[PDB]
Amino acid sequence: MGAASMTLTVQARNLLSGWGIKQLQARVLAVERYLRDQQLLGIWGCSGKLICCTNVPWNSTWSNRNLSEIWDNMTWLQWDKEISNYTQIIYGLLEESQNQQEKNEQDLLALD
Amino acid sequence: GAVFLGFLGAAGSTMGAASMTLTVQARNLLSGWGIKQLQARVLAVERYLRDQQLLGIWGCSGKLICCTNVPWNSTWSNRNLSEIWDNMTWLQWDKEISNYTQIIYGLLEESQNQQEKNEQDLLALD
Amino acid sequence: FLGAAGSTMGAASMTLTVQARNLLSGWGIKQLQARVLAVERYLRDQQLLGIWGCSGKLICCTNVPWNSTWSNRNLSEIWDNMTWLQWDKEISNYTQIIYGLLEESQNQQEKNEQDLLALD
Amino acid sequence: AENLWVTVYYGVPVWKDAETTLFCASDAHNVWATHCCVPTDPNPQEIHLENVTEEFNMWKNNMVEQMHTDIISLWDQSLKPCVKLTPLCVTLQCTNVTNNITDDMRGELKNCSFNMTTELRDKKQKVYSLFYRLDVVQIKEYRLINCNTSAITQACPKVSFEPIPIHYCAPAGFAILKCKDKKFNGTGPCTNVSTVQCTHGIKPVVSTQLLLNGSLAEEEVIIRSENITNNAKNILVQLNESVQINCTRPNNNTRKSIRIGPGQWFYATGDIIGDIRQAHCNVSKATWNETLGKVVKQLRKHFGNNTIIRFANSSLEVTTHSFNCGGEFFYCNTSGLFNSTWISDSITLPCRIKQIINMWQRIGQAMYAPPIQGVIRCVSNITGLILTRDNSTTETFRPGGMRDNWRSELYKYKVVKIEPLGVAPTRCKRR
Amino acid sequence: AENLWVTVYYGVPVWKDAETTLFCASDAHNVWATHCCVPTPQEIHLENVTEEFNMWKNNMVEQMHTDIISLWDQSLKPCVKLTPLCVTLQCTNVTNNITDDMRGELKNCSFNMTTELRDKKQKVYSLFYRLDVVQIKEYRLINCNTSAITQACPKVSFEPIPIHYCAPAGFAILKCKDKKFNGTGPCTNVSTVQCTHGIKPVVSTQLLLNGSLAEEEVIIRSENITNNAKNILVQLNESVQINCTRPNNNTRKSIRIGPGQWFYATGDIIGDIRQAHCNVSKATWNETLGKVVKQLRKHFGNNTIIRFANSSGEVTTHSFNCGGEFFYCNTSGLFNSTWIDSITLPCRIKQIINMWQRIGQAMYAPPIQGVIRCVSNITGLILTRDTTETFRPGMRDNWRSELYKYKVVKIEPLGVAPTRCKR
Amino acid sequence: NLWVTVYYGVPVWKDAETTLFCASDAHNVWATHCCVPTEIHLENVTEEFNMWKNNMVEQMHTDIISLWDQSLKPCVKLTPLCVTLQCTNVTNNITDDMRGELKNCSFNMTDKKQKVYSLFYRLDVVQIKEYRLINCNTSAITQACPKVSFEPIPIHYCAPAGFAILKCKDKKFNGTGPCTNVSTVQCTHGIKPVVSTQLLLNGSLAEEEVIIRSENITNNAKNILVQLNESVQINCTRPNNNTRKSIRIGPGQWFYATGDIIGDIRQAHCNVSKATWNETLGKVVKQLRKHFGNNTIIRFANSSLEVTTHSFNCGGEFFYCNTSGLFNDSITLPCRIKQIINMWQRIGQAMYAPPIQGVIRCVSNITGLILTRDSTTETFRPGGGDMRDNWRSELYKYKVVKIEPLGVAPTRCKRR
Ligand SMILES: *[C@@H]1O[C@H](CO)[C@@H](O[C@@H]2O[C@H](CO)[C@@H](O[C@@H]3O[C@H](CO)[C@@H](O)[C@H](O)[C@@H]3O)[C@H](O)[C@H]2NC(C)=O)[C@H](O)[C@H]1NC(C)=O
Ligand SMILES: *[C@@H]1O[C@H](CO)[C@@H](O[C@@H]2O[C@H](CO)[C@@H](O[C@@H]3O[C@H](CO)[C@@H](O)[C@H](O)[C@@H]3O)[C@H](O)[C@H]2NC(C)=O)[C@H](O)[C@H]1NC(C)=O
Ligand SMILES: *[C@@H]1O[C@H](CO)[C@@H](O[C@@H]2O[C@H](CO)[C@@H](O[C@@H]3O[C@H](CO)[C@@H](O)[C@H](O)[C@@H]3O)[C@H](O)[C@H]2NC(C)=O)[C@H](O)[C@H]1NC(C)=O
Ligand SMILES: *[C@@H]1O[C@H](CO)[C@@H](O)[C@H](O)[C@H]1NC(C)=O
Ligand SMILES: *[C@@H]1O[C@H](CO)[C@@H](O)[C@H](O)[C@H]1NC(C)=O
Ligand SMILES: *[C@@H]1O[C@H](CO)[C@@H](O)[C@H](O)[C@H]1NC(C)=O
Ligand SMILES: *[C@@H]1O[C@H](CO)[C@@H](O)[C@H](O)[C@H]1NC(C)=O
Ligand SMILES: *[C@@H]1O[C@H](CO)[C@@H](O)[C@H](O)[C@H]1NC(C)=O
Ligand SMILES: *[C@@H]1O[C@H](CO)[C@@H](O)[C@H](O)[C@H]1NC(C)=O
Ligand SMILES: *[C@@H]1O[C@H](CO)[C@@H](O)[C@H](O)[C@H]1NC(C)=O
Ligand SMILES: *[C@@H]1O[C@H](CO)[C@@H](O)[C@H](O)[C@H]1NC(C)=O
Ligand SMILES: *[C@@H]1O[C@H](CO)[C@@H](O)[C@H](O)[C@H]1NC(C)=O
Ligand SMILES: *[C@@H]1O[C@H](CO)[C@@H](O)[C@H](O)[C@H]1NC(C)=O
Ligand SMILES: *[C@@H]1O[C@H](CO)[C@@H](O)[C@H](O)[C@H]1NC(C)=O
Ligand SMILES: *[C@@H]1O[C@H](CO)[C@@H](O)[C@H](O)[C@H]1NC(C)=O
Ligand SMILES: *[C@@H]1O[C@H](CO)[C@@H](O)[C@H](O)[C@H]1NC(C)=O
Ligand SMILES: *[C@@H]1O[C@H](CO)[C@@H](O)[C@H](O)[C@H]1NC(C)=O
Ligand SMILES: *[C@@H]1O[C@H](CO)[C@@H](O)[C@H](O)[C@H]1NC(C)=O
Ligand SMILES: *[C@@H]1O[C@H](CO)[C@@H](O)[C@H](O)[C@H]1NC(C)=O
Ligand SMILES: *[C@@H]1O[C@H](CO)[C@@H](O)[C@H](O)[C@H]1NC(C)=O
Ligand SMILES: *[C@@H]1O[C@H](CO)[C@@H](O)[C@H](O)[C@H]1NC(C)=O
Ligand SMILES: *[C@@H]1O[C@H](CO)[C@@H](O)[C@H](O)[C@H]1NC(C)=O
Ligand SMILES: *[C@@H]1O[C@H](CO)[C@@H](O)[C@H](O)[C@H]1NC(C)=O
Ligand SMILES: *[C@@H]1O[C@H](CO)[C@@H](O)[C@H](O)[C@H]1NC(C)=O
Repeated sequence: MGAASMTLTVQARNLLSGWGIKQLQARVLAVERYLRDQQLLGIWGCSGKLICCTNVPWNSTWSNRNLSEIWDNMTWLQWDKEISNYTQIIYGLLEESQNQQEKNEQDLLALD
Repeated sequence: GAVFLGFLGAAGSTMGAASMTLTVQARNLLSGWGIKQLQARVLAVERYLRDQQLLGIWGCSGKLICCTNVPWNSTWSNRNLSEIWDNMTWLQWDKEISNYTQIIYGLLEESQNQQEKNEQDLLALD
Repeated sequence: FLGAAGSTMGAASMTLTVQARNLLSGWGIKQLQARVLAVERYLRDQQLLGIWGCSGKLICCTNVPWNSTWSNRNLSEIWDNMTWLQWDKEISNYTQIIYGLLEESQNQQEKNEQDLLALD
Repeated sequence: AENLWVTVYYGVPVWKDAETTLFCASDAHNVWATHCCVPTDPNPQEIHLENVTEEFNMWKNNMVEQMHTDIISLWDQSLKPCVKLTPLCVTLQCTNVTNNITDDMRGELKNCSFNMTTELRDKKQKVYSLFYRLDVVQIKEYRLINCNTSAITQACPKVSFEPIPIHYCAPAGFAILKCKDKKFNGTGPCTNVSTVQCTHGIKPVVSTQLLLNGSLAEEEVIIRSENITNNAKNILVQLNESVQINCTRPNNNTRKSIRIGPGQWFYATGDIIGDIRQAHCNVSKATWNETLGKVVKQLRKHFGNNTIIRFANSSLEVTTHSFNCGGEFFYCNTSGLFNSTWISDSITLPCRIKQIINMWQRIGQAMYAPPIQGVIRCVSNITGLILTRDNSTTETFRPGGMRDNWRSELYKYKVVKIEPLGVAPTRCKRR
Repeated sequence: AENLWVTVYYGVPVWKDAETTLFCASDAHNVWATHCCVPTPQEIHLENVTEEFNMWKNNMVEQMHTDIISLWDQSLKPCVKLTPLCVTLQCTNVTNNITDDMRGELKNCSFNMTTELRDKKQKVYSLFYRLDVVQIKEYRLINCNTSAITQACPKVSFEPIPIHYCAPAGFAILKCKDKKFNGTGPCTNVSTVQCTHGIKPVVSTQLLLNGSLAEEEVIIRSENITNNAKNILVQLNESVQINCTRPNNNTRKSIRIGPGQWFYATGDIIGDIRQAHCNVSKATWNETLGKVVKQLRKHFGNNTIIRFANSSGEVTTHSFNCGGEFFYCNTSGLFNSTWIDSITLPCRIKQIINMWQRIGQAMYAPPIQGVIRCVSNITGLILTRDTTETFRPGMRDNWRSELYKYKVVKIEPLGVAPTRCKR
Repeated sequence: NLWVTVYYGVPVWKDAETTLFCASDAHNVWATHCCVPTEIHLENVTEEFNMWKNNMVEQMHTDIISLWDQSLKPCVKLTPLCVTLQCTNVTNNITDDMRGELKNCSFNMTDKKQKVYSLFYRLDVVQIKEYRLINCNTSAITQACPKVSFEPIPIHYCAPAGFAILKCKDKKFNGTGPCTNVSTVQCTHGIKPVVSTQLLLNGSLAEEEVIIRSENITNNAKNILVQLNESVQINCTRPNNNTRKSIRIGPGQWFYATGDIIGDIRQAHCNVSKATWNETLGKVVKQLRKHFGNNTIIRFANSSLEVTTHSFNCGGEFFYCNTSGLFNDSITLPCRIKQIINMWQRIGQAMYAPPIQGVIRCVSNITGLILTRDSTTETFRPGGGDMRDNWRSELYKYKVVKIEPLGVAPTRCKRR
C-alpha cells in the first residue's frame, strides 16, 4: 500500500471538474459526495490533510496482521474488504476522540 | 439511521454539557414529480457552505470550537461565566444577544484580517 | 466590494474578506443551474487552495520560489503603481506552472511531516 | 473570570422556526405509491428533548399548506395523461330506468343514447349508457353538467386513488419537532417535545363533515378551534374511540367499454344484473349516541354547564358527507346523526352517487370516474368531526367543512431550521 | 530581486468579461409581475478604473430579447385557440355616422360558428377592421390558414412595468457613468452595481417611448456612422410628450365558442365613428429636431444640408401598444423640411398581430371595452440614411438604447504575486 | 502500539450504477443531444465483469427510446389519414416479383374534402377496393419531421466525476468472469447506435478469433451473440427512382406522400459475396462446435416482421430483407420497403417515415450475428428482437465503478 500512496493528489483532484434533469442530478451528487468526505475529515481533525495520525488505537479485533505484510505485499482493495465491517466503529471512535481533544486544547489555551 | 441519534438531545441541557455534543449536531448536516427535491438538496449544500466559509473567514476552519483574539463586551451581556455556563441552555442564550451577532461577526472578520497580515509580516525574517 | 479594484496591490490587498463573503451570498431550471454553477465554481477554487497548504487562508505563503522568468520585475515595481487587474494581465501566463509547483511542494511537505511525527 | 474572550462554537443545538420543502417517504399503479420514492420505517425513532418547552400552533402551519398543494398537484399529474371525453360533449336522448327499481329511486338512473365518434373520422356509431341523475340536466333531450363550464377527463382505470400512508420528511439541515403532550388544544407551549426525521404516516383521505381513518386521541375527546368564540371558525373534534361505519352500493353493475378513437376508450355504465337498490351507510345507534354525548360533555366545558346543546343538519359537496368507497364517489345524508338536543340497532343514511366529480372547489376542471363492476362495500372508522356554530343560553352546532382534513393530523408537528453557529464568552484566546 | 516566493491571495478584485444568465427582479395579473417575483439599490464607484464598454456586441441585450419572446410565447400557451374561425364571413360596410377619413374602415361580418355540445352551430357577427379581413360581401380572415390564431387571455396585462436585471453570484454588473459616452469604447467613470435599476420593456418602431433621457446633450450612436447599413440610435436629453386616443365607444361581445372557451368580439359601436389619432406639440417637435441636427452635424459638416424624409416602402408607421390596443400611426407629418400649436397624426388599428418578425403564431388581440387615451414620452428615435444628406425613421435596438451602459463581468478572486515569506 | 491513520485519495472502488452522459467529437438527433465534446493500464488488477448484468445497456436502451420520442413528438400528427381509403393496383412497367406490392390510393383530406392520391406499399395498407391505413385505428400515427436525421454517429459514454469506467482488454473475453488485463477510461469508445435485427451492422470486430457469447451456452431460451474477427460487406439498394408529393393538411401542416415512380419499377434487394460468407460461416462453426461437440457437419436453417426478416434503416428509409439462403459469385436477398413503423417492440404510436427521393444505395459491414438453437448435428437459426443485445455486443467490455477515496489502516504514528 506504500507505492499506492506515493501520491494522493492525482486521484483527489478534479473530482469537481468539467430530460436534462438527470445531468443536474449527476452534478449535484458529485458535489454532495465531495462535501461528505470533506465533512468527515473535518470532524476527525484532518481538514486539509491527505494523511493524518489520530488518537484512536488500532484494535486486533479489526485486524491481527502486522505492519509488514499489511503495508507491502497487499493492496487497498482487499484491505478495505477485510475491515469493511468496522468502518462504522472506527468512524465513531474518531469522532469522539476529536471532540475531546478540542475541549482539552480549549482549556489549556485558556489556562496559560 | 445510525447517524440520527442524539440529534438535539442536548437542546434542553445547559451550555456546559451541550458544548460536548457538537459533533452529533454537525454530522447530521448535509447527509439525510421530482421537481422540488433538487432545490432542497442544493439549499442544504448552500447553507452548509455559507457556514463553512464564515468559519474560514474568521480563521476557524476545521474546528468545532475556536478561540479568537476578540474581547467580550459587557454591553452584549453583563453576565458572569457561572451564570451563562452551567445554567442557561443554548436556546436561551440565542434568544439573548441576537441583536449583537452582526456586530460580533463583523469585528471577528476585521481581527482575522489583521492576523493574516501580521502573520505574513512575521513569517518573514523581520 | 470592488471599490479597491483601482487601488494598487498591497492596498487593494486589504479587506480581501469583502470579496469573499459575497461569492456565496449576494423554465426555473436556468436558475437552478445558476445556483449549482456558483457552487461548483466556489468549490473548484476552494479545492485548488485546499490541495496546497492554503486551506482556510486569505493570504498564504509557501515554499515555491520565483525563478525571475515569470514576473520579470522587482518588488517596488510590482507592489506599487500597479493594480490587481494590471498584474493579472502581466502574468496571465505561467499560471498552471505555478499551480503544479505548489501541489508538488505540498505533497512533499506532508510526507516529510508525517515521518517526523512518527519517528519521535 | 475577567478579560473574557469570544469563542465560536459550531454544531450548537439551536433552531429557529422555518418553512421549507418536505420529502414524500413510505414503507417498503397508485398515485402516492409512485410519488413516495424514499423508503422509511413506520414508527420512526424519536429523540426526546428532556428539558425543552416549545410553542406550537396548529393554525398557520405551513406543513398543512404544503400538503394541500402536494395532493392537488399529484392528482392533476396522474390525471393528465388520460382519455379526454370531449367527443362525449353531445346532445343525449334519455329515458327513465324503471325495470326492477325500488322506491325512493325512480328517476335516479337514466338510459341515454347518443352519436359517438369511431376510429375513423368519417364514421359514426350509435351507443348508449346509463347515467346518474345528478350528472344529467335538461337542455326528452339532456346535456351533461359539463360543457356549460369545462372539459372532462376520464380518470385512468388502471391507477388507484386509494390512500396509503405517506410520511413527510425534513430536508437536511431541518428538523421536525413533534409535540407529545397528551392533551393540548393546538396552540401554546408543549412541554414534551421530541425530534423526528419523518411524520408518523398520514393517509390522505378525502372526505367532508366526518373525518375517516385518522389518529384517535389516546384520552378523552379533544376539541380544537382557532378561536372558539368566533362563529366564523370551524371546530375540529378528535374522538378517542372510532365509530364504525358500513358504506355500500348494493347494485351489481357492469362496465361497457366503448372505443371512441385511435386507442381512445370510454368506460360507460353498462347495465345492472340484479335489481336496483339505494346506496347507503350504516352507523350503530349506541355507539353514535354515546359518542355524541362525549362531545357534548367537552363542549359544556367551554360553553357552560347549565346550557343547552343542539345538533342540527347542514345548510352538495359541503352539505352531504362526501367520500370515496371502493373507488366510487358517495354523497351521503347525515340527517339523523345530528338530530338532538342535550339538556343538563343502527341508523341508515341514504346515499347518492355522482360520476362526474370536480375537486377542491375548482370549476375549470372535471374528472369522469369510470364505473366499477360488481358490488361495493367498505367499512371505515369515524375518528373526528367538523362542526360549526350558529344572548341565548341554547347553542346550535352543525356539520361543516378543505384543509381541515390535514390540519387535524399535522397538529403535532412543527418544522424548524437548525442554526449551528453561535458565540459565547470564555477565558480562551489565541496565542 | 532574490529570495522571493510565491504567495497566493484570495479575494482579489479582478474580473473578466463574461456571458452568464441574469435573473429578473421587480419592485412590488401582469405578465412580468408573475415572472419577476423576486423583490428589489447599491452602487460602488471605482475611483481609478477605466473599462471597455460596448454595444452591438453586448449580450445583455440578447438575453433581454430572448426573455421577452419567451415570456410572450409562454403566456399564450393556455389561452383559447381560435381554430374554428376560418370561415367565410358575410361582410357589409358599417355606415353609422362614419367620418370622411375612414369611410371604408369598418366591416359588419356574420358567420356560422361551432357551439359547445358539438352538434349545433350559431350565427354570430362581429366587427372587423378593413386590415383584418380579405375580400374574395365574401370575406375571410387574414392569414388564419398559415397559422392558427391564438386569442390573448383578456385578463393578462402587458403593462411594461420596469424590469431589473440582477447579477448571479460570482458576477457583477459594471456601469459607465460617463454622461457623454458615445455608446462604446473606454469609460473612465465606472461603478459596480447589483441590478440595472429598471428598464421598461416597451415595444415600438421608429420612435422609442418611455425610455431614458440623456442628461446634457443629445447623443447619437451607431456601430458604423459612415455606413448606410446601421441604425442610428438617438437619445434625447428632453422628452417630447405625445397624446394618443381611440375615441370609439365599442363594447365587448362575449361569444361562447366551445366547452369552456370564449371569444371576444368587437361589438356594436356606440356613438359616431372617428379616427384614433395622436397629438405632438409643434414647438417641441421643431426644437427637438434642431437639437438633433446640431449634434448630427458633427459627423456630416456645418455646410451640409440635412433633410428629413418620410418612410421608405408595421415599420413604415409608428407601431406601439396603448391601453392594450395596437396602434399604427402615420409619422409622415413629422420628419419634414431641411436644416442649414400641435400636429395631429392619424393611426390605424389591427386585431391580428404577428409579433416581431414571424410569419405564423399570430395573436388575436381582443378589443378593449370603452374608450382610451394614453400619454407617452418620446425619449429617442431610430433613424437611417439613404453633397447633402437625408434621414428617415426606422427590435433589439430598443433595448440597446437602454442597456448601453451595462456590462457583465465574472469575478476571479484567486491571485498570485511575489513577496518575502515562506514555510 | 498501532494507531488508526486516515488516508484520503485511497485507490479503492466498488460496483455501482449511475447516470452516464453522452459525448461526441464534432439536424441529427444525436448531434443535438451529445453536446459534450471528446486508456490507463492497471498493472495487477483482476476484476469481475458480467455483460448481461451491465446497466450501461439499460442506460442506452432508455436514452435512445426517449431521444426518439422527444424528436418525433413536436411534428404533425396525421389525424386526417384515418379515413376510408379507396385503392387500385399499380400496373405501370412493373418487373415481376413487385406485382401487387404497390398500390394507388385516394382519399378526402381536411368546404375542404380535398381528394388526393398517393402510392403505398402493400405492407402499409389493409382491406375492409375499401382500405384503411394499418394500425391508425389503434394508435396515433405521427409524421417524422423531414429535417430530422437519425443517421447513427459514434456515441461515447462518459463517467460523471467520482466514477470511472473499467475496460477489459482480454482478447478472448467471453462476457463473464475475471479479466486480468484491466484499464481505466473516462469515456468509452464510440458506439454507433445502429438498429438492426438478425445481423449486427457497423460494430467492432474481434481481434483474434470468433467469439461466441451467451448467458448460458446450453440454454436454448437465450440468444447467442457471435462476434466476427473479419467483416462481411453487404450492398443494399432500393432501385426505384421515386419522387415526393407535398400535400397541405392544414395551417402550415404538411403531409409527405409517396409520388409516382419515374422509370421502371424494380425489386429492392441486398447482396453478399459467396466466398466471404462461406468462409465466415465456416469460422463460426469451427468455434461453435467447441461448446456443442465434434463429429458434426455444417448445417443451418432460416427464421421462424422485424424478427423473422432482417431489418435496418438503410439510407433513412426502413428496409426489410429475406435472409433465407444465408442460413440453410454473390447471394442476393430480396427486400421489401415499409412505412408506418412501430419501433422496438411497442404496439402503440407509430411513426410515418416520409419517402426519400431518388435511388437509395447503402453499403455496410456485417460484424456479428444473433443466433438461436432449434448427435442432432447443427441446427441454428437467426434470432433477434429486443435490441438490447445490439448494445451488449459493444458494451460487454465495460464496467462502471464508484470511487471511494477514503479509508483507514494501522500505522506506527500517534497524533501529538
Ligand atoms: C378506511 O380503512 C379501511 C381498511 O381498514 C378501508 O377498507 C378497505 O379498503 C380496501 C381498498 O379499496 C378494500 O380492498 C379491496 O378488496 C377487494 C376484495 O374484497 C379487491 O377486489 C380490491 O381490489 C381491493 O383490494 C378492502 O376490502 C376494504 N376493507 C373492508 C373491511 O371492506 C376503507 O376503504 C378506508 N376508508 C376510506 C374512506 O378510504
Ligand atoms: C408610458 O407610461 C404611461 C404612464 O406613465 C402609460 O399610460 C398608462 O397605461 C396604463 C396601462 O395601460 C393605464 O392604466 C389603466 O387605466 C384603466 C382606466 O380605466 C384601468 O381600467 C386599467 O385597469 C389600468 O389601470 C393608465 O391609465 C395610463 N396612463 C395615462 C396617463 O393615460 C403609457 O401607456 C406608456 N406608454 C407606452 C408606449 O407604453
Ligand atoms: C454503415 O456505415 C456506412 C459508412 O459510414 C453508412 O453509409 C453512409 O450512409 C449515409 C446515410 O444514408 C450516406 O449519407 C448520404 O449520402 C448521399 C450521397 O449522395 C447524400 O445525398 C445524403 O444527403 C447523405 O449525406 C453516406 O454517403 C454513406 N456512406 C458511404 C461511404 O456510402 C451505412 O449507412 C451504415 N449502415 C447502417 C445500417 O447504419
Ligand atoms: C461481516 O459480517 C457478515 C455476517 O454475515 C460476514 O459474513 C462477513 O464475513 C463479515 N465481514 C468481515 C470483513 O468480517
Ligand atoms: C434538566 O434540569 C435539571 C435541573 O436540576 C438538570 O439537573 C438536568 O441535568 C437537566 N437535563 C438535562 C438533559 O441536562
Ligand atoms: C487614485 O489615484 C490617486 C493619484 O493621485 C490617489 O491619490 C488616490 O488615492 C487613488 N484612489 C484609490 C481608490 O486608490
Ligand atoms: C374516552 O374518554 C372517556 C372520558 O370520560 C372515557 O370514559 C373512555 O373510557 C375513553 N375511551 C377510551 C378508548 O380511552
Ligand atoms: C359493520 O360491518 C361489520 C363487518 O364485520 C359488522 O360486524 C358490524 O356490525 C357493522 N356495523 C354496522 C353499524 O352495520
Ligand atoms: C337529505 O338532506 C336534505 C338536505 O340537504 C334533507 O332535507 C332531507 O330530509 C335528508 N334526507 C332524509 C332522509 O332526511
Ligand atoms: C349557415 O348554415 C345554413 C345551413 O344550415 C346556411 O343556409 C346559411 O347560409 C349559413 N350561413 C352562414 C353565414 O354561413
Ligand atoms: C387562405 O386564406 C386567404 C384569405 O386570407 C385566401 O385568399 C386563400 O385562398 C386561402 N388558401 C387556402 C389554401 O385555403
Ligand atoms: C464599417 O466598419 C468596418 C470596421 O468594422 C470599417 O472597415 C468600414 O469601413 C465601416 N464602413 C464604412 C462605410 O466606413
Ligand atoms: C388633438 O387636438 C384636437 C384639437 O381640436 C383635439 O380635438 C383632439 O382631441 C386632440 N387629440 C389628442 C390625442 O389629444
Ligand atoms: C398632451 O396631454 C396633456 C394632458 O395634461 C396636455 O396638457 C398637453 O397639452 C397635450 N399635448 C398636446 C400636443 O396636445
Ligand atoms: C422649424 O422652425 C424654423 C423656424 O425658422 C423653420 O425655418 C423650419 O423649416 C422648421 N422645421 C421643421 C421640421 O418644422
Ligand atoms: C401618410 O400621410 C401622407 C400625407 O400626404 C399620405 O400621402 C400617405 O399615403 C399616408 N400613409 C398611408 C399608409 O396611407
Ligand atoms: C389488386 O390486386 C389484388 C391481388 O394482389 C386483387 O385481389 C384486387 O382485386 C386488385 N384490385 C384491383 C382494383 O384491380
Ligand atoms: C369523397 O367524398 C364523396 C362524397 O360524395 C365520395 O363520393 C367520394 O367517393 C370520396 N372520395 C374518396 C377518395 O374518399
Ligand atoms: C493480456 O493477458 C495475457 C494473459 O496471458 C498476457 O499474456 C498479455 O500480455 C496481456 N496483454 C495486455 C495488453 O495486458
Ligand atoms: C444452463 O442451462 C441448462 C439447460 O438444461 C440448465 O440445466 C442449467 O441449470 C443452466 N445453468 C445455469 C447456471 O443457469
Ligand atoms: C448486387 O448489388 C448491386 C448494387 O450495389 C447491383 O448493381 C448488382 O446488380 C447486384 N447483383 C446482382 C447479381 O444483381
Ligand atoms: C459492394 O460495392 C463495392 C464498391 O462500392 C464492390 O467492390 C463490392 O464487390 C460490392 N459487394 C457485393 C456483395 O457485390
Ligand atoms: C423458411 O424456409 C421454408 C422453406 O420451405 C419456407 O417455407 C418458410 O416460410 C421460411 N420461413 C421464413 C420466416 O422465411
Ligand atoms: C440453400 O439455398 C440454395 C438456394 O439457391 C439451394 O440451392 C441450396 O440447395 C440450399 N442448401 C441447403 C443446405 O438447404
